[PDB]
Amino acid sequence: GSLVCVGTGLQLAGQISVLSRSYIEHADIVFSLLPDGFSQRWLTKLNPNVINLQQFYAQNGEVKNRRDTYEQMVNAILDAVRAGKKTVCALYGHPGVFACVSHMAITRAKAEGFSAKMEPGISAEACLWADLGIDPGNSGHQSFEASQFMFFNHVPDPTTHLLLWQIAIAGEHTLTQFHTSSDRLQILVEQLNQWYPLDHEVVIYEAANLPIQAPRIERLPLANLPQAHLMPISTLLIPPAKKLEYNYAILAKLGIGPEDLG
Amino acid sequence: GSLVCVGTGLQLAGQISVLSRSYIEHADIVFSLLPDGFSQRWLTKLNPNVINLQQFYAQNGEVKNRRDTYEQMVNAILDAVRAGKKTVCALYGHPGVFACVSHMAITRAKAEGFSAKMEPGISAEACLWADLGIDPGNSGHQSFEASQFMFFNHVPDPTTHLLLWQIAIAGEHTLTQFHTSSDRLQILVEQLNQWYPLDHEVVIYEAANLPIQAPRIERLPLANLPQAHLMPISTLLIPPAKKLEYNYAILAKLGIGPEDLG
Amino acid sequence: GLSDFFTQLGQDAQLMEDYKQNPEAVMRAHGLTDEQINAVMTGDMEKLKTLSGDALVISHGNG
Amino acid sequence: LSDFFTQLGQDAQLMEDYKQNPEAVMRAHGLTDEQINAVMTGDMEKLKTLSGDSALVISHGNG
Ligand SMILES: Nc1ncnc2c1ncn2[C@@H]1O[C@H](CSCC[C@H](N)C(=O)O)[C@@H](O)[C@H]1O
Ligand SMILES: Nc1ncnc2c1ncn2[C@@H]1O[C@H](CSCC[C@H](N)C(=O)O)[C@@H](O)[C@H]1O
Repeated sequence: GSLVCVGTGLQLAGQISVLSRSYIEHADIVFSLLPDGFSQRWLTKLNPNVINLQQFYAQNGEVKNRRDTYEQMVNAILDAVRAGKKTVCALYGHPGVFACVSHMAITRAKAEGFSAKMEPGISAEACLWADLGIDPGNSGHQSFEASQFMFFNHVPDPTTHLLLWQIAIAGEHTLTQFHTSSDRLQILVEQLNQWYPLDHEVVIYEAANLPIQAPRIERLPLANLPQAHLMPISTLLIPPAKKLEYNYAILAKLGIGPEDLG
Repeated sequence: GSLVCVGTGLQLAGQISVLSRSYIEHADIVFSLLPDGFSQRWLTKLNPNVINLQQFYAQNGEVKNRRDTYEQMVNAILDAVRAGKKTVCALYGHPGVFACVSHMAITRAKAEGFSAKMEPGISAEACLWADLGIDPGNSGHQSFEASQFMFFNHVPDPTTHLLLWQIAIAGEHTLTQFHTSSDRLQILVEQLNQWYPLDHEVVIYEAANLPIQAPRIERLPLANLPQAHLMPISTLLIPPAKKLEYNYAILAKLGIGPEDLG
Repeated sequence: GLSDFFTQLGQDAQLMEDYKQNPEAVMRAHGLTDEQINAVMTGDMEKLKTLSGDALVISHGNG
Repeated sequence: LSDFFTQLGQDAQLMEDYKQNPEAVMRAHGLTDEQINAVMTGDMEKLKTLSGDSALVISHGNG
C-alpha cells in the first residue's frame, strides 16, 4: 500500500494537474474532500471507488472538535494504506496549504514504513494573484490563519500583501463552530489598527468553484469587516498600508544609493 | 485578438493544469519561457507555433537592463494580440508569481481594449510546501524578493516560514548580472542576524524540473550562505527562529485563556 | 446535463472561449433550461446546486 | 530521452512503475547506460548534453 496526496484546485475539473488527474484515475481508492457536488460527481466519473472525508465533520448541530475530525480523516486514509491499497487523497486546491490532514497522513504513513508523497496543486492563493492581478513579489507576501493571528503573537509587514485565511471563524477558539461573531471580528479590526487605518480598503476574496462563476472581490473599509458577509471559503486580503521605504543602512554597506538602483 | 497567460508548473509536462494545457493546444501562437529544452520540445509538440521569450535576454556577455528585456517581452506578446492572433503566454510555474511580464502584458492588453486573463499555475512555492512537507499556515508564511529585502525596509516575523526568492542575485542592483557575490550575501547574513542567529539552519531549495530529478534541499547554517552554491532557480527558506507565543492582550479581550483554546 | 456541461466547459479551452463569446447561446445549445441559465446569469450558485440535486475547513489556529 | 521524460511526467502508472524499479523502466524505454548513469548520479547537465539541448528570471525588486 502507498499514499499519494494531490490537489484538484478550486475550479471544477480543469484546475487539476495532468499528473495529479492521472493518479486519481489509476488509484485503487480515493479519499475526497471537494467544494461541491459538481466536483464530487466529476471525481466519481474518474474513479468510482471514492470515500468522502466530508462525513467526518460534525453531523446535526453536534459539538465536535475539528482536531478529532482531522484525526478521524487521517486514520481512515491510513486504514486503506495499511490494507495494501494504492491510496490517493484528493483535497481541493493545494493538499498541503492550510491543510494538516495530508501532512499528518504522509507523516504517519512514512513512520509505518509506507511510501507516501504529496503532489502540489493550485491553492486559493494562486487563484487570488491571478484574479486580482497582484504579484506577491511586487512588495512581498504574508499569510496567516486568522485565528492564529489573534491567539498568538504575529507582527505583519504593512508594506506587503497580507492574507488572513479562514477569516470566517476568526477568533473561534473552541474549534466546534463554523463561523464567528461580529464582536470577534471587531477585536481583530482593533488589533489590525496597530498597522492599518480603519478606512484602509481591504478585499474579501472568494475564488470561483465553477467555470460559469465569477470570483468574489468585495472591497470595503477595514472598519466594516465585522458587518460583512463572510463564508468558510472567504479569504481576507489586506493590501499594503505603506509603500517601500529605502534601507540606507544596507545600501551604504552595498556602497550604493537610490539613484544607482537599476 | 486575445491574451491568456498560463503556467506550466516546474515539472515537465505533468504539472500543468488540464485547462491551461488545452489553451496552449488551441492557441494560434504561443510565447514561451520554459526552464529547459525538454520542456521546450514538449511545448513544441503540443503547439508548433511557438516564439521563445528567452531570446530577449542579454546575449553574449551583453550589458542589458532586465527592465528592457521584460519590456521587449511584453511588446512581442502584444504585437501578436494586436495582429489578431489568439495568443497564449506559457511561463513556467505560476505566470504571475514573481513575474512581471504577464501582469504587464495583461494590463496593457486591457488598456488597448483586448480580452486578457491569467490562469493560475503551480509555483516553486507550491512545490516547496510539498517537497519539504511544510504547511504555510502552520506558523504563517512570508515571501520577499531577496534584493528588495535588502534595498527596502522589510520586517520579517521570526515565527513564520520566510522565503527569499532570487537569492542568487541578492544585492545585484544593476539588473545586468545573472548572479551576485559572496560579499553581498555576507551583508544579507548580517542583516538577517537581527532576527536570526548565525547558526540558524536555513534551507536552499530547488524544485526539480524533470521527473527523474530529485529536488535540492540543502540544510546549512545561515553563516555559510555566502559560500553556498546558488543557482538562478534557488530559493532560500528560513524556518521559524521562535515558537508561537500566546497573545494575552487579545485573549483577554476575547475573554479566554490559553487553556480555553480548542 | 448541467453537471456534464460544467465539467466539459472547465476542461475544454475551445468550448470555454466559445462560452465567453456567447454564454446564453452555448448554454442553450447544451440544453440548459431558462431557469438554469437565469441562475448562471444572476450568479445564484445556491439554485444551481438545487437544480442539480442533493465544510471546507481543514486546519485551525490554536496551534 | 525527451520522449521518455514527457511520458513519465504525465503518466502516473508509468511514474509508479519507475519509482518501483528506475533502471528497469529506463532500460525498457531504451535509455543508454551513460544516460541511466546520468540519471542515477543526478547529473542534469549531461542529460541535456545527451539530448543536444544545452534566464528563468522574470522579475526585479529595485522598485
Ligand atoms: N474558493 C476559495 N476562494 C478563496 N479562498 C478560499 C477558497 N477556498 C478556500 N479558501 C481559503 O482557504 C481556507 C481553507 S484552508 C484550505 C485551503 C486550500 N487547501 C487551498 O489550497 O487554498 C478558507 O478558510 C479560505 O481562507
Ligand atoms: N525550480 C525551482 N525551484 C525553486 N525555486 C525556484 C525554481 N524556479 C524558480 N524558483 C524561484 O523563483 C525565482 C524566479 S521568479 C519566477 C517564479 C515562477 N513564476 C514560479 O512560479 O515559481 C527564482 O529566483 C527562485 O527563487
